[PDB]
Amino acid sequence: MKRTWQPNRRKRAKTHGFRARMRTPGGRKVLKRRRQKGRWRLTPAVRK
Amino acid sequence: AVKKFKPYTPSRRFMTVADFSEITKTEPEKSLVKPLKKTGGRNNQGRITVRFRGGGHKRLYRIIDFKRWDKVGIPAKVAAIEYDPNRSARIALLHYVDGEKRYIIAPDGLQVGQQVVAGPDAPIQVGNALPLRFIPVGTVVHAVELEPKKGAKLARAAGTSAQIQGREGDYVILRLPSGELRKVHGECYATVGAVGNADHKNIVLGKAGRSRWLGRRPHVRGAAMNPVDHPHGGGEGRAPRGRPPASPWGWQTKGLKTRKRRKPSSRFIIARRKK
RNA sequence: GAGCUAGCCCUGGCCAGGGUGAAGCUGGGGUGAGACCCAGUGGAGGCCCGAACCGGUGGGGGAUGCAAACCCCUCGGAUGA
RNA sequence: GAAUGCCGGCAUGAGUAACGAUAAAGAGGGUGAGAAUCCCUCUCGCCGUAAGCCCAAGGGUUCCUACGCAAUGGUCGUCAGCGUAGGGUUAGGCGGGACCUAAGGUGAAGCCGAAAGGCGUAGCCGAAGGGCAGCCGGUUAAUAUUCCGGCCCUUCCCGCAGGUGCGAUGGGGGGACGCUCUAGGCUAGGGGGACCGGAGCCAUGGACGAGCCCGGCCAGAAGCGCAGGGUGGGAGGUAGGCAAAUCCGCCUCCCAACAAGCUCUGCGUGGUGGGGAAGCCCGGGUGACAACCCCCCGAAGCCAGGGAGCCAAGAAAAGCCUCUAAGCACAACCUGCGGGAACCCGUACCGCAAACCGACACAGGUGGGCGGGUGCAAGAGCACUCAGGCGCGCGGGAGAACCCUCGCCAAGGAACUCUGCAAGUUGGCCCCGUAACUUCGGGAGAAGGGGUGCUCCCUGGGGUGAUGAGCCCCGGGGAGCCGCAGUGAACAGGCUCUGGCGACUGUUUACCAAAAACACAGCUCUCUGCGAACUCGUAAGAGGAGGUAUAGGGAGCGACGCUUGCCCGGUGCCGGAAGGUCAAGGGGAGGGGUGCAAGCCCCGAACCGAAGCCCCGGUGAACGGCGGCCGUAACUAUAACGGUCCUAAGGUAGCGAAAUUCCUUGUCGGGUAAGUUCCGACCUGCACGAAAAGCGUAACGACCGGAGCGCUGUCUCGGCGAGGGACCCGGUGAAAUUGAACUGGCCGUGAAGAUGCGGCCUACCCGUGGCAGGACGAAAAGACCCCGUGGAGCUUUACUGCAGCC
RNA sequence: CGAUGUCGGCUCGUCGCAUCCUGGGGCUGAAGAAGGUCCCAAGGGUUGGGCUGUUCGCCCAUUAAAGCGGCACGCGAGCUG
RNA sequence: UGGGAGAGGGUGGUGGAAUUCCCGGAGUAGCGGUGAAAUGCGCAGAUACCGGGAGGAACGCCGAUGGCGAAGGCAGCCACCUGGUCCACCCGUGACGCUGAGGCGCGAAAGCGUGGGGAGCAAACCGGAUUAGAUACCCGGGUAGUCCACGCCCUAAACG
RNA sequence: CCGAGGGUAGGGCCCGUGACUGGGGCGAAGUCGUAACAAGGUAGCUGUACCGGAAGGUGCGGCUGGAU
Ligand SMILES: *[C@H]1C[C@@H](CC(C)C)C[C@H]2CN[C@H](C(=O)N[C@H]3[C@H]4O[C@H](SCC/C=C\[C@H]3C)[C@H](O)[C@@H](O)[C@H]4O)[C@@H]2O1
Ligand SMILES: [K+]
Ligand SMILES: [Mg+2]
Ligand SMILES: [Mg+2]
Ligand SMILES: [Mg+2]
Ligand SMILES: [Mg+2]
Ligand SMILES: [Mg+2]
Ligand SMILES: [Mg+2]
Ligand SMILES: [Mg+2]
Ligand SMILES: [Mg+2]
Ligand SMILES: [Mg+2]
Ligand SMILES: [Mg+2]
Ligand SMILES: [Mg+2]
Ligand SMILES: [Mg+2]
Ligand SMILES: [Mg+2]
Ligand SMILES: [Mg+2]
Ligand SMILES: [Mg+2]
Ligand SMILES: [Mg+2]
Ligand SMILES: [Mg+2]
Ligand SMILES: [Mg+2]
Ligand SMILES: [Mg+2]
Ligand SMILES: [Mg+2]
Ligand SMILES: [Mg+2]
Ligand SMILES: [Mg+2]
Ligand SMILES: [Mg+2]
Ligand SMILES: [Mg+2]
Ligand SMILES: [Mg+2]
Ligand SMILES: [Mg+2]
Ligand SMILES: [Mg+2]
Ligand SMILES: [Mg+2]
Ligand SMILES: [Mg+2]
Ligand SMILES: [Mg+2]
Ligand SMILES: [Mg+2]
Ligand SMILES: [Mg+2]
Ligand SMILES: [Mg+2]
Ligand SMILES: [Mg+2]
Ligand SMILES: [Mg+2]
Ligand SMILES: [Mg+2]
Ligand SMILES: [Mg+2]
Ligand SMILES: [Mg+2]
Ligand SMILES: [Mg+2]
Ligand SMILES: [Mg+2]
Ligand SMILES: [Mg+2]
Ligand SMILES: [Mg+2]
Ligand SMILES: [Mg+2]
Ligand SMILES: [Mg+2]
Ligand SMILES: [Mg+2]
Ligand SMILES: [Mg+2]
Ligand SMILES: [Mg+2]
Ligand SMILES: [Mg+2]
Ligand SMILES: [Mg+2]
Ligand SMILES: [Mg+2]
Ligand SMILES: [Mg+2]
Ligand SMILES: [Mg+2]
Ligand SMILES: [Mg+2]
Ligand SMILES: [Mg+2]
Ligand SMILES: [Mg+2]
Ligand SMILES: [Mg+2]
Ligand SMILES: [Mg+2]
Ligand SMILES: [Mg+2]
Ligand SMILES: [Mg+2]
Ligand SMILES: [Mg+2]
Ligand SMILES: [Mg+2]
Ligand SMILES: [Mg+2]
Ligand SMILES: [Mg+2]
Ligand SMILES: [Mg+2]
Ligand SMILES: [Mg+2]
Ligand SMILES: [Mg+2]
Ligand SMILES: [Mg+2]
Ligand SMILES: [Mg+2]
Ligand SMILES: [Mg+2]
Ligand SMILES: [Mg+2]
Ligand SMILES: [Mg+2]
Ligand SMILES: [Mg+2]
Ligand SMILES: [Mg+2]
Ligand SMILES: [Mg+2]
Ligand SMILES: [Mg+2]
Ligand SMILES: [Mg+2]
Ligand SMILES: [Mg+2]
Ligand SMILES: [Mg+2]
Ligand SMILES: [Mg+2]
Ligand SMILES: [Mg+2]
Ligand SMILES: [Mg+2]
Ligand SMILES: [Mg+2]
Ligand SMILES: [Mg+2]
Ligand SMILES: [Mg+2]
Ligand SMILES: [Mg+2]
Ligand SMILES: [Mg+2]
Ligand SMILES: [Mg+2]
Ligand SMILES: [Mg+2]
Ligand SMILES: [Mg+2]
Ligand SMILES: [Mg+2]
Ligand SMILES: [Mg+2]
Ligand SMILES: [Mg+2]
Ligand SMILES: [Mg+2]
Ligand SMILES: [Mg+2]
Ligand SMILES: [Mg+2]
Ligand SMILES: [Mg+2]
Ligand SMILES: [Mg+2]
Ligand SMILES: [Mg+2]
Ligand SMILES: [Mg+2]
Ligand SMILES: [Mg+2]
Ligand SMILES: [Mg+2]
Ligand SMILES: [Mg+2]
Ligand SMILES: [Mg+2]
Ligand SMILES: [Mg+2]
Ligand SMILES: [Mg+2]
Ligand SMILES: [Mg+2]
Ligand SMILES: [Mg+2]
Ligand SMILES: [Mg+2]
Ligand SMILES: [Mg+2]
Ligand SMILES: [Mg+2]
Ligand SMILES: [Mg+2]
Ligand SMILES: [Mg+2]
Ligand SMILES: [Mg+2]
Ligand SMILES: [Mg+2]
Ligand SMILES: [Mg+2]
Ligand SMILES: [Mg+2]
Ligand SMILES: [Mg+2]
Ligand SMILES: [Mg+2]
Ligand SMILES: [Mg+2]
Ligand SMILES: [Mg+2]
Ligand SMILES: [Mg+2]
Ligand SMILES: [Mg+2]
Ligand SMILES: [Mg+2]
Ligand SMILES: [Mg+2]
Ligand SMILES: [Mg+2]
Ligand SMILES: [Mg+2]
Ligand SMILES: [Mg+2]
Ligand SMILES: [Mg+2]
Ligand SMILES: [Mg+2]
Ligand SMILES: [Mg+2]
Ligand SMILES: [Mg+2]
Ligand SMILES: [Mg+2]
Ligand SMILES: [Mg+2]
Ligand SMILES: [Mg+2]
Ligand SMILES: [Mg+2]
Ligand SMILES: [Mg+2]
Ligand SMILES: [Mg+2]
Ligand SMILES: [Mg+2]
Ligand SMILES: [Mg+2]
Ligand SMILES: [Mg+2]
Ligand SMILES: [Mg+2]
Ligand SMILES: [Mg+2]
Ligand SMILES: [Mg+2]
Ligand SMILES: [Mg+2]
Ligand SMILES: [Mg+2]
Ligand SMILES: [Mg+2]
Ligand SMILES: [Mg+2]
Ligand SMILES: [Mg+2]
Ligand SMILES: [Mg+2]
Ligand SMILES: [Mg+2]
Ligand SMILES: [Mg+2]
Ligand SMILES: [Mg+2]
Ligand SMILES: [Mg+2]
Ligand SMILES: [Mg+2]
Ligand SMILES: [Mg+2]
Ligand SMILES: [Mg+2]
Ligand SMILES: [Mg+2]
Ligand SMILES: [Mg+2]
Ligand SMILES: [Mg+2]
Ligand SMILES: [Mg+2]
Ligand SMILES: [Mg+2]
Ligand SMILES: [Mg+2]
Ligand SMILES: [Mg+2]
Ligand SMILES: [Mg+2]
Ligand SMILES: [Mg+2]
Ligand SMILES: [Mg+2]
Ligand SMILES: [Mg+2]
Ligand SMILES: [Mg+2]
Ligand SMILES: [Mg+2]
Ligand SMILES: [Mg+2]
Ligand SMILES: [Mg+2]
Ligand SMILES: [Mg+2]
Ligand SMILES: [Mg+2]
Ligand SMILES: [Mg+2]
Ligand SMILES: [Mg+2]
Ligand SMILES: [Mg+2]
Ligand SMILES: [Mg+2]
Ligand SMILES: [Mg+2]
Ligand SMILES: [Mg+2]
Ligand SMILES: [Mg+2]
Ligand SMILES: [Mg+2]
Ligand SMILES: [Mg+2]
Ligand SMILES: [Mg+2]
Ligand SMILES: [Mg+2]
Ligand SMILES: [Mg+2]
Ligand SMILES: [Mg+2]
Ligand SMILES: [Mg+2]
Ligand SMILES: [Mg+2]
Ligand SMILES: [Mg+2]
Ligand SMILES: [Mg+2]
Ligand SMILES: [Mg+2]
Ligand SMILES: [Mg+2]
Ligand SMILES: [Mg+2]
Ligand SMILES: [Mg+2]
Ligand SMILES: [Mg+2]
Ligand SMILES: [Mg+2]
Ligand SMILES: [Mg+2]
Ligand SMILES: [Mg+2]
Ligand SMILES: [Mg+2]
Ligand SMILES: [Mg+2]
Ligand SMILES: [Mg+2]
Ligand SMILES: [Mg+2]
Ligand SMILES: [Mg+2]
Ligand SMILES: [Mg+2]
Ligand SMILES: [Mg+2]
Ligand SMILES: [Mg+2]
Ligand SMILES: [Mg+2]
Ligand SMILES: [Mg+2]
Ligand SMILES: [Mg+2]
Ligand SMILES: [Mg+2]
Ligand SMILES: [Mg+2]
Ligand SMILES: [Mg+2]
Ligand SMILES: [Mg+2]
Ligand SMILES: [Mg+2]
Ligand SMILES: [Mg+2]
Ligand SMILES: [Mg+2]
Ligand SMILES: [Mg+2]
Ligand SMILES: [Mg+2]
Ligand SMILES: [Mg+2]
Ligand SMILES: [Mg+2]
Ligand SMILES: [Mg+2]
Ligand SMILES: [Mg+2]
Ligand SMILES: [Mg+2]
Ligand SMILES: [Mg+2]
Ligand SMILES: [Mg+2]
Ligand SMILES: [Mg+2]
Ligand SMILES: [Mg+2]
Ligand SMILES: [Mg+2]
Ligand SMILES: [Mg+2]
Ligand SMILES: [Mg+2]
Ligand SMILES: [Mg+2]
Ligand SMILES: [Mg+2]
Ligand SMILES: [Mg+2]
Ligand SMILES: [Mg+2]
Ligand SMILES: [Mg+2]
Ligand SMILES: [Mg+2]
Ligand SMILES: [Mg+2]
Ligand SMILES: [Mg+2]
Ligand SMILES: [Mg+2]
Ligand SMILES: [Mg+2]
Ligand SMILES: [Mg+2]
Ligand SMILES: [Mg+2]
Ligand SMILES: [Mg+2]
Ligand SMILES: [Mg+2]
Ligand SMILES: [Mg+2]
Ligand SMILES: [Mg+2]
Ligand SMILES: [Mg+2]
Ligand SMILES: [Mg+2]
Ligand SMILES: [Mg+2]
Ligand SMILES: [Mg+2]
Ligand SMILES: [Mg+2]
Ligand SMILES: [Mg+2]
Ligand SMILES: [Mg+2]
């Protein structure tokens, strides 16, 4: 049947992407915590 | 003269539609339309603030002239009468001798080809706009400003009118469409006559799809819901109200008055509505 | 977190074929004039049969499955909310 | 040593289940260490509105080639979407950007919020919408509207020529629009040809033929032809289009007005450029100087912004055209021509799937376009087939039980069962015919029946063409022929009577309930005069609504018909300028502390003093409620009638053993051989009853009762047969579970149901196929029940607060 | 209570005997036939249907008879629901 | 042809009296009602009086034993549209007449549908009296309805 | 071919019968009230409407077949 993951590059970048994270107090904290933890990627990668 | 249908479907049994006999022009004046931004009852928060709205036919908003004191003394000819889906009244297309074109809501009996005009000296003829002070006591009028130069507010729905009961200083006394007795300032403009399309009240929508066409989504009784939803919600089996009948938000909905207490316009209300 | 689901907003798209035959229109009859009747034309409808499409009624299978809801037969809607 | 402990390792079940759609395989020849599994060939089968082809998303090198087979591949592997390497994606015209706006987002101005932030006109962003210039063929192992070939086109810059008041983010026009139905003419596509071109073929009885088989085109600029769309011309006035305006709008006059003209597309033709089959021979070559022609069918596509009808009344902005403003009129703009200029990103491959979403090469899910032929009334349905693509990544045998999917069945025919559950029956089209009731539509496909193939003869109308022929769509009449049977295969209603519920089409518990539930038109009550009520928000701001009482919110009821009675004492709501109570506050009789005192400080009565409450009214489609006992008639029985207690008032009409009736299978009647169900009645209604509506109601229903006809493997009562499994052999090889085990019956015993204790009985050791009585078998720290001064949802006249409102 | 699945049916039985029938008896208010009552006897047998979920029960038509009870109200790792 | 009388009919308009309610004023202890009473209303200021407003319905006098219409029925006043009828003249047609099964149309009141309207009145209904009872007669409330538009109903002591 | 008739299916009219139900006629001395006849103690009747154990009452309009 129709499962729950229906990938969509525009959706992905507009929802979890770098710019959406920056435009918000909580998104900036997300970037801050993932940097402090040393994540290799701070946001999902999408081809664009 | 609302039109009936033979019962060739269960819904065509009772469905009645307006007769459209007074309409003479079937597409609107491109100069005077703009797009009507549908809300679905959602406010700028995105939240439903008026339930059960949405999904009706597409509409273009026809700009209507509710000022009319815009063009005192300039006569206009009534060129067309048209269907307007944003209001119950029909609208008349005016060609002013200026060349300027405008929509008014179409009073009763208004004839295509006659002329109308606005101002302190206009004739007392159906379709003319005078300050309230200059319209004789007894005249049945529509499209009435509530405060001067603020725009026609009262008596705009199909069939409605206000009647001029008397004068008192700078104010006239109107019997509003609801039976209320109110003082409206005499410099307020009003239009001579009652609104047209008075058969509008006798339309029988006839089926449920009709309500959907008009943007009306189905309305759920609070007694069909659960406690988390409604004061009438819950119960094993059917259930009477079991408390004073109440809104989804808990206030009483059989009798409880809700006009603000100390509202300044109270000074200007002679008699609250009737019936 | 509404890329699942629910509702709404914007903009696009889709609905084989067959059936039934509303109003109106025309003509004919009718009458003081009418109502109205008949024929033809017409092609209405949360109209009918039925694919796609959308469903999920009954039964059977499946039950460490092909599948964390599937399969087969049957069945509902299919110009409309 | 135990924590259903944690991490890891390794056992057991077990060579067990399984190896993923039952579309299907066999053989020969190659290759190689090794082949059912890779390559080739022949035979067979499967899809063919796809299981074929082309886009979009998503994926991200999976594409092509060489060399590989440890692992991955449910077997094998020499093969592969796998390993290693190398190669491969070419654009002014395709898509996106340097263009436009949509919701929405963002946001100079501005507004609001302890902070973070929230709003917000313009403007900006935002597309699968608008706008904008490329078609055909060839080439590569792999890209091509991109390279190449042929023929077309767009914009930008500079120039020459001719023309013009040139000039805009400003004005206007236009862009610019719905649903259903639809005309003319075309194209796409398809069918036939006794015509044209072609390698061939004559079999097995016949045919050397008007034979079989194959093919008979595609693109094209100007010009022209056919079919359409768009569009009035001139003049005068002018105060409107937030400056101006010759434009636009408004008024007048004149002419043109089925037209025309101009303009713009579609189709055809068109210089020219391509393509070009079977067959045969080795993707190639030939065929071939290939031929490329006539007739017919014909779109849902094109002309298009076409036409008609309808109500629910159907985006914007730019490009473009026109107007003028600053300005400039040595400029500028328009037309024509010439030369130059033309950037960034995508382009491989998969794409109904082994490459996307489902942990898997997973029977599931995934938007758009093409989707051929024949027959079946039609069609995208169904059967078979073209092109093209496949046989589903374990096989080989056997021919048990049992299971699944399927076929048939003597006599009977629902006797099965909770239930005809299931499976039969019926089944398309044409014709005949068709009941109660009805809201006159319907009920209706009611029911029930007849017809249906093939051949010969005759003949009617519609399309094409010419009016004929020919092709083509519907037929009508007659005479025959064959079979068990003519919708001969495939796809395709079983019917009726009667009741309950709900008017109806719709909606719902994704994944145990589709319903009588929700919704629904319709009815009533109630609130709301607009900065409305109401809703979301601390606010600003929004929605309501660019609406205005024929409107909008809330609530119940639920088409329609006939109706909806009595109670206002309690609760709610509504009205009440009196009275009673009432907070801060006002007032300050009169006290108190301290100081020598002026004073300073504190308590403080009467009295004035809102809402709310009390109190007086009203109000039921507001919350709700609508009696008891006793007696009585000239047979009996029963009480129209009476008496009395009580209430705010004592349940009216209609209905009633009911979706409600406990006693209950009430009693009677019907249906049956027999009826706890059903239907019709009765009424002592445990415990109906009138908008939590009451009683009916045509039509409707995958709802729930009851009956009958038809027909049956449901059954008496089972039999046989098919295939996929099960079974045996080769390959690969799980699982939950498991204290250890050398694990029998009975009668007892035991924590009360013993393989394990006692006594007796029985029993050589180990398996394989089967069945399920036991191992209080597995699974799940019982969901029932209680317990915990555990938790959570929900209620209210429980307590206490809070928002909101007064 | 770290789970002993709970009514009825179906299927398959097996056991007790306080015997429904069939066999053997004594007494009888046993003339015969038929019946009553008790004794012995568990070998075998003990039907088909209507109603209801029913067990049970009532009813129809039969019968030699239409027995009662145990087996976790026998039997859901056997089915049904 | 020339005239006449008439509440004949339809539409529109429009005038004053009266009642009810509302507001202002003034004023106080009752008003109302009956056979008598009581319910009811009134110091929250009623009744009675003055002024202002709103709204609906019916038209006093004239008015009659009157007039008109086929009947049902028709009454302030005004305009318009329209029917019937009578008289005079003796001018025109030349029996063109009478009746009339069916048919069609009209048809008080009440009642029904859909809108509106609602002052007075008033079935139902509530209350107060009366009475043995009093589902009545009397009194206080009161909803349909009575009024308008359209559409039905088609009855009557529709009687002379 | 037609054809008595038989079968199947569905209609129409009539007769008989039916749990129960509706009123109707009738019947020496039943129960409740007293509606009508006198102004019958509320003049009566009337069509309609609603209500009521019952006769009846009441609304609206009509009649005199009403009285003084
Ligand atoms: C039902 C009977 C109750 C008594 C009734 C309610 C009066 C008594 C319990 C006693 N134990 C049984 C039990 O609990 N059984 C459960 C079973 O669950 C499934 S079987 C399907 C569900 C039926 C019953 C459960 C409640 C398991 O597979 C079984 O092993 C057993 O756990 C009685 O139950
Ligand atoms: K329980
Ligand atoms: Mg889904
Ligand atoms: Mg999605
Ligand atoms: Mg999707
Ligand atoms: Mg995307
Ligand atoms: Mg996208
Ligand atoms: Mg997206
Ligand atoms: Mg976001
Ligand atoms: Mg982002
Ligand atoms: Mg911050
Ligand atoms: Mg910060
Ligand atoms: Mg990571
Ligand atoms: Mg790094
Ligand atoms: Mg992130
Ligand atoms: Mg209708
Ligand atoms: Mg009709
Ligand atoms: Mg109109
Ligand atoms: Mg515009
Ligand atoms: Mg809005
Ligand atoms: Mg916004
Ligand atoms: Mg709301
Ligand atoms: Mg809404
Ligand atoms: Mg409106
Ligand atoms: Mg309108
Ligand atoms: Mg004012
Ligand atoms: Mg209405
Ligand atoms: Mg609408
Ligand atoms: Mg509604
Ligand atoms: Mg509802
Ligand atoms: Mg509920
Ligand atoms: Mg509920
Ligand atoms: Mg919630
Ligand atoms: Mg709560
Ligand atoms: Mg609540
Ligand atoms: Mg409740
Ligand atoms: Mg409930
Ligand atoms: Mg209940
Ligand atoms: Mg409920
Ligand atoms: Mg209650
Ligand atoms: Mg409440
Ligand atoms: Mg008011
Ligand atoms: Mg979503
Ligand atoms: Mg469709
Ligand atoms: Mg048909
Ligand atoms: Mg027409
Ligand atoms: Mg339909
Ligand atoms: Mg059909
Ligand atoms: Mg079935
Ligand atoms: Mg299984
Ligand atoms: Mg499952
Ligand atoms: Mg399936
Ligand atoms: Mg199927
Ligand atoms: Mg079906
Ligand atoms: Mg269809
Ligand atoms: Mg259908
Ligand atoms: Mg639609
Ligand atoms: Mg230990
Ligand atoms: Mg464990
Ligand atoms: Mg542990
Ligand atoms: Mg351990
Ligand atoms: Mg562990
Ligand atoms: Mg390790
Ligand atoms: Mg291991
Ligand atoms: Mg071991
Ligand atoms: Mg092993
Ligand atoms: Mg083995
Ligand atoms: Mg085993
Ligand atoms: Mg297995
Ligand atoms: Mg498997
Ligand atoms: Mg299959
Ligand atoms: Mg199969
Ligand atoms: Mg082979
Ligand atoms: Mg091999
Ligand atoms: Mg090998
Ligand atoms: Mg193979
Ligand atoms: Mg091969
Ligand atoms: Mg095909
Ligand atoms: Mg991937
Ligand atoms: Mg390998
Ligand atoms: Mg290696
Ligand atoms: Mg492997
Ligand atoms: Mg696999
Ligand atoms: Mg090799
Ligand atoms: Mg490549
Ligand atoms: Mg190019
Ligand atoms: Mg540039
Ligand atoms: Mg901010
Ligand atoms: Mg954006
Ligand atoms: Mg953009
Ligand atoms: Mg675009
Ligand atoms: Mg382009
Ligand atoms: Mg081109
Ligand atoms: Mg090369
Ligand atoms: Mg337009
Ligand atoms: Mg438009
Ligand atoms: Mg558009
Ligand atoms: Mg429409
Ligand atoms: Mg072409
Ligand atoms: Mg064809
Ligand atoms: Mg031969
Ligand atoms: Mg012109
Ligand atoms: Mg001008
Ligand atoms: Mg070739
Ligand atoms: Mg050659
Ligand atoms: Mg199409
Ligand atoms: Mg078009
Ligand atoms: Mg058009
Ligand atoms: Mg815009
Ligand atoms: Mg200048
Ligand atoms: Mg110059
Ligand atoms: Mg020019
Ligand atoms: Mg650039
Ligand atoms: Mg490419
Ligand atoms: Mg592909
Ligand atoms: Mg699929
Ligand atoms: Mg597809
Ligand atoms: Mg693939
Ligand atoms: Mg596979
Ligand atoms: Mg798959
Ligand atoms: Mg073909
Ligand atoms: Mg067919
Ligand atoms: Mg296979
Ligand atoms: Mg397959
Ligand atoms: Mg074997
Ligand atoms: Mg067969
Ligand atoms: Mg048989
Ligand atoms: Mg039978
Ligand atoms: Mg039979
Ligand atoms: Mg049966
Ligand atoms: Mg059942
Ligand atoms: Mg069939
Ligand atoms: Mg019948
Ligand atoms: Mg019939
Ligand atoms: Mg019937
Ligand atoms: Mg019926
Ligand atoms: Mg009918
Ligand atoms: Mg038939
Ligand atoms: Mg025949
Ligand atoms: Mg044949
Ligand atoms: Mg069918
Ligand atoms: Mg029943
Ligand atoms: Mg329903
Ligand atoms: Mg329902
Ligand atoms: Mg109902
Ligand atoms: Mg109904
Ligand atoms: Mg309904
Ligand atoms: Mg439907
Ligand atoms: Mg469910
Ligand atoms: Mg669920
Ligand atoms: Mg769920
Ligand atoms: Mg679930
Ligand atoms: Mg289910
Ligand atoms: Mg349910
Ligand atoms: Mg359903
Ligand atoms: Mg529901
Ligand atoms: Mg309904
Ligand atoms: Mg209703
Ligand atoms: Mg209403
Ligand atoms: Mg704050
Ligand atoms: Mg707005
Ligand atoms: Mg509303
Ligand atoms: Mg409902
Ligand atoms: Mg009826
Ligand atoms: Mg009360
Ligand atoms: Mg009260
Ligand atoms: Mg009360
Ligand atoms: Mg107070
Ligand atoms: Mg209560
Ligand atoms: Mg109460
Ligand atoms: Mg009643
Ligand atoms: Mg009963
Ligand atoms: Mg009942
Ligand atoms: Mg009950
Ligand atoms: Mg009972
Ligand atoms: Mg019972
Ligand atoms: Mg019984
Ligand atoms: Mg019987
Ligand atoms: Mg019954
Ligand atoms: Mg009884
Ligand atoms: Mg209720
Ligand atoms: Mg109830
Ligand atoms: Mg009923
Ligand atoms: Mg019915
Ligand atoms: Mg249904
Ligand atoms: Mg249903
Ligand atoms: Mg069988
Ligand atoms: Mg077999
Ligand atoms: Mg062997
Ligand atoms: Mg092996
Ligand atoms: Mg392996
Ligand atoms: Mg051991
Ligand atoms: Mg051992
Ligand atoms: Mg052992
Ligand atoms: Mg043993
Ligand atoms: Mg014991
Ligand atoms: Mg033992
Ligand atoms: Mg032992
Ligand atoms: Mg032991
Ligand atoms: Mg031992
Ligand atoms: Mg021992
Ligand atoms: Mg022992
Ligand atoms: Mg022992
Ligand atoms: Mg033994
Ligand atoms: Mg074995
Ligand atoms: Mg075994
Ligand atoms: Mg076992
Ligand atoms: Mg077992
Ligand atoms: Mg066991
Ligand atoms: Mg245990
Ligand atoms: Mg066990
Ligand atoms: Mg479990
Ligand atoms: Mg635990
Ligand atoms: Mg526990
Ligand atoms: Mg548990
Ligand atoms: Mg639970
Ligand atoms: Mg317990
Ligand atoms: Mg406690
Ligand atoms: Mg405790
Ligand atoms: Mg607790
Ligand atoms: Mg709690
Ligand atoms: Mg707080
Ligand atoms: Mg409030
Ligand atoms: Mg337990
Ligand atoms: Mg355990
Ligand atoms: Mg367990
Ligand atoms: Mg059985
Ligand atoms: Mg025996
Ligand atoms: Mg039984
Ligand atoms: Mg039992
Ligand atoms: Mg029983
Ligand atoms: Mg015997
Ligand atoms: Mg027993
Ligand atoms: Mg027991
Ligand atoms: Mg027991
Ligand atoms: Mg059992
Ligand atoms: Mg079970
Ligand atoms: Mg059981
Ligand atoms: Mg078990
Ligand atoms: Mg067991
Ligand atoms: Mg059950
Ligand atoms: Mg007083
Ligand atoms: Mg006083
Ligand atoms: Mg009034
Ligand atoms: Mg003469
Ligand atoms: Mg009448
Ligand atoms: Mg009284
Ligand atoms: Mg007395
Ligand atoms: Mg008379
Ligand atoms: Mg015979
Ligand atoms: Mg009397
Ligand atoms: Mg008397
Ligand atoms: Mg008397
Ligand atoms: Mg009297
Ligand atoms: Mg009375």
